Amino acid sequence: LSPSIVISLSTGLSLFLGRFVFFNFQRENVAKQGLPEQNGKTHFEAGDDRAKEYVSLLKSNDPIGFNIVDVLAWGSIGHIVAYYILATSSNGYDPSFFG
Amino acid sequence: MRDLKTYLSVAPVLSTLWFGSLAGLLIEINRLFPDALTFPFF
Amino acid sequence: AHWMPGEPRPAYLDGSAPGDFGFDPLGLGEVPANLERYKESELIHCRWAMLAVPGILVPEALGYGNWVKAQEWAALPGGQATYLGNPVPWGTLPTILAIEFLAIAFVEHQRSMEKDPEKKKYPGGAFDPLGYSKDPKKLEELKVKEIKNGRLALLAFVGFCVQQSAYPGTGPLENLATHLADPWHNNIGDIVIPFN
Amino acid sequence: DISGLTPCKDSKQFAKREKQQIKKLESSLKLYAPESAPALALNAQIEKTKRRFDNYGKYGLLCGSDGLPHLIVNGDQRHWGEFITPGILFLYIAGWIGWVGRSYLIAISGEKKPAMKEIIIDVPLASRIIFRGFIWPVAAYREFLNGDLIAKD
Amino acid sequence: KGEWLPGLASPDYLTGSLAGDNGFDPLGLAEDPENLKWFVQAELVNGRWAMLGVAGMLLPEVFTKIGIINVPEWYDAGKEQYFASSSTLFVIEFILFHYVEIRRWQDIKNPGSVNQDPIFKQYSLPKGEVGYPGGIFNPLNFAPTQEAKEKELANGRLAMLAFLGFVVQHNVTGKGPFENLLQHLSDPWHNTIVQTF
Ligand code: CLA
Ligand SMILES: CC(/C=C/C=C(C)/C=C/[C@@]12O[C@]1(C)C[C@@H](O)CC2(C)C)=C\C=C\C=C(C)\C=C\C=C(C)\C=C\[C@@]12O[C@]1(C)C[C@@H](O)CC2(C)C
Ligand SMILES: CC1=C(/C=C/C(C)=C/C=C/C(C)=C/C=C/C=C(C)/C=C/C=C(C)/C=C/C2=C(C)CCCC2(C)C)C(C)(C)CCC1
Ligand SMILES: CCCCCCCCCCCCO[C@H]1O[C@H](CO)[C@@H](O[C@H]2O[C@H](CO)[C@@H](O)[C@H](O)[C@H]2O)[C@H](O)[C@H]1O
Repeated sequence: LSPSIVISLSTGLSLFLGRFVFFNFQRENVAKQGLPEQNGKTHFEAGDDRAKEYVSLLKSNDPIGFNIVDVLAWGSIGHIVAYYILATSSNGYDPSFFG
Repeated sequence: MRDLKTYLSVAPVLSTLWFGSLAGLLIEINRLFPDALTFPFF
Repeated sequence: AHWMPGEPRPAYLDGSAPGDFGFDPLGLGEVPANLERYKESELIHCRWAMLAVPGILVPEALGYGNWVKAQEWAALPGGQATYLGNPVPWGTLPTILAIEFLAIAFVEHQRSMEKDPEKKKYPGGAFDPLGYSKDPKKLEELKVKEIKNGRLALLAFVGFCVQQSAYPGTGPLENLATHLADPWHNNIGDIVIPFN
Repeated sequence: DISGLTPCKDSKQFAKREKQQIKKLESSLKLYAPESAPALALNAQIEKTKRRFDNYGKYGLLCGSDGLPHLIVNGDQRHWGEFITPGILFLYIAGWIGWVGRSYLIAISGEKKPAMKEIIIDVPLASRIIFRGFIWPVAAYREFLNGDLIAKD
Repeated sequence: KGEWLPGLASPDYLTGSLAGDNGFDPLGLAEDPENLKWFVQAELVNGRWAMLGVAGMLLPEVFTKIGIINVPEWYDAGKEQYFASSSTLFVIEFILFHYVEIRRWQDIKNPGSVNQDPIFKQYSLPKGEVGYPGGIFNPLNFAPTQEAKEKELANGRLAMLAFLGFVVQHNVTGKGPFENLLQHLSDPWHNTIVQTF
């Protein structure tokens, strides 16, 4: 398997899990935690004028609600698992358990 | 003897009697079984 | 129905649930939501272990393995599974892990999204072919049978794992063969009481 | 031979320590008349030393490179006599004491001024209470099960 | 029921109702009634096991010496080779003692709890008092009268000290019990504890 094939397959199978399988769980956990609450109020509600949850980057169209940040997240996991595969395969290491 | 047994019941007199008896016990044991570092009797 | 006659039953263990013999010494199922989670996880552990017991004994009787020999091939780089002698062409370590993850994650995460606590354990329908659910007077008997055989299989899996721990390089049918050859002098006693 | 320690009956440094101490005592024994009382006390100390080293030889003590009996307190049966058989013999005796002095404190807890029995110990009551702690472990066990070991505030 | 030291009075917790109640509690152990009813059971079981032990480590010896049947002397009896291992016996003596001792535990916790078989649910046990089950534990059906219970506890208290005497007559003597008895009857004033030490 060439490394381009490995990277592409693992990334595709990561944001496939993110788009279809592990979407409702991730999003319901997100809604459960919701926001970082500083003394009941959020970080932006209490002030600080910089911790506003960006919506111009999260408004992207999808029937299920996939955004570019989930594309980065599932896909960072993708490239990470791909490079784990690639390095672990390219390293000719013998575990040699019991022998 | 009344009120002498109350004095000998007092904490220092009673402590010196108890620790003199106990120290003599330990001293005579160490005479009988000197230089002990193990309990081999099981 | 009591795991130990004479012990008082917990008030939350009435006997109505399948396999409810009142066994809660440590007091884990005192709150009901944890008890429903525990029932679901008990049935999941049970079903996996009792599917596993054939997958451990059968390939050791005829499949020419001993249920850990089926794993050593992945511990050595270069070499694939001997599914009944023939090697499998689906790769050896990484791609089987990919297929396992991508399949059982989907299955178990479509299992996770169920909200009805009875379908969380006893879904039925597509998982109930042959119509062995249309009569609760026997479905309760069958649920008790599932729980009982599953707890038996869980204990048998402890037997597998610990007979593997005591004897590192054997299998359970070899243990049973040793116990059928010389039953007295080749039992657990040489391990609970190690001679040295 | 645990922890890289030769036994003391086999350790050459242990015998060398014995011989060194014995020569150190004999060099002090020469200054006195062989029948005199200091000389006899030194000879008694010499036999005490010799049988001390012999007993540390025979009781399974392990000697290091320095040549001194080390104690293996881990739990090996061969060396239970170094720590555990004494240790239980401590926890018994110690638990005698605390089970006595506690019980006494419970027996003089219900007095009017119970502080004048702390400084003036009732020898009859204390002598009745002292041997209650002989078999103290079963009393402490049962009082733990009956809840009488821990006050309920 | 009687008194062990006439100068002393029987304590209030020993009302004489129990079997073997000579009022021996100088160290106040059975002062709580729960401890009393637990130590009744501990006495009964240690005494019954001590009776069986003494009868199984002395009667072998009085038959070995006279030559009726040769059998080991209870301390060289472990090292003998049997039809099982040295630990298989421990495995069986765990499997089918855990079951009988935990059922006795459930009995001495609540009396009427454990009297019927798990398998053959019809063959129950009569409602006897705690520590005295009866039924199949009484096949000849000798009655458990209070005099019989007192005889039980007396022979059991005697067998306990007999076992202790055996352990200490092998720990600091080296020989068997009955051999020590014959050594005492040979010259009683010269074959005692104050000659060994
Ligand atoms: C806390 C640390 C500590 C420890 C662990 C020890 C430990 C020991 N020291 Mg050291 N020592 C210490 C602090 C310590 N010492 C300090 C602080 C000093 C300076 C004051 C000394 C000064 C010192 C000297 C100068 C000597 C020791 C000796 C000893 C040994 C004691 C042998 C002995 O007589 O006991 C024997 C046992 C007893 C006395 C206990 C008997 C208790 C009675 C009889 C009741 C037991 C029976 C009971 C009824 C239960 C039976 C069971 C059942 C039938 C009822 C032992 C290895 C001596 C030795 O041999 O050197 C190694 C020795 O000569 N030590
Ligand atoms: C159970 C028992 C013995 C059981 C023995 C068995 C099974 C022996 C088996 C064997 O030999 C055979 C058959 C054959 C061998 O081949 C193998 C073995 C295995 C060796 C002894 C208990 C033995 C128990 C003993 C000795 C207990 C003594 C207790 C005393 C003296 C208590 C005194 C007090 O507690 C009171 C009564 C009241 C308090 O208030 C005051 C004080 C003073 C504290
Ligand atoms: C639009 C659309 C579509 C498509 C889409 C796509 C195709 C997407 C993709 C996406 C992607 C493709 C993504 C990716 C991402 C990635 C990432 C995010 C990355 C990250 C990375 C990282 C994080 C790294 C790290 C590292 C490094 C740096 C190296 C070293 C090692 C490591 C691994 C550590 C379709 C047609 C279906 C339909 C319509 C819609
Ligand atoms: C918080 C408390 C609970 C958690 C910690 C529990 C740890 C308890 C440790 C118990 C380990 C018992 O096992 C221990 O005994 C064995 C033999 O009996 C020893 O076995 C070893 O003995 C010799 C020591 O010199 C070695 O030369 C041998 O190679 C080896 O056989 C090991 O030292 C250890 O395996």
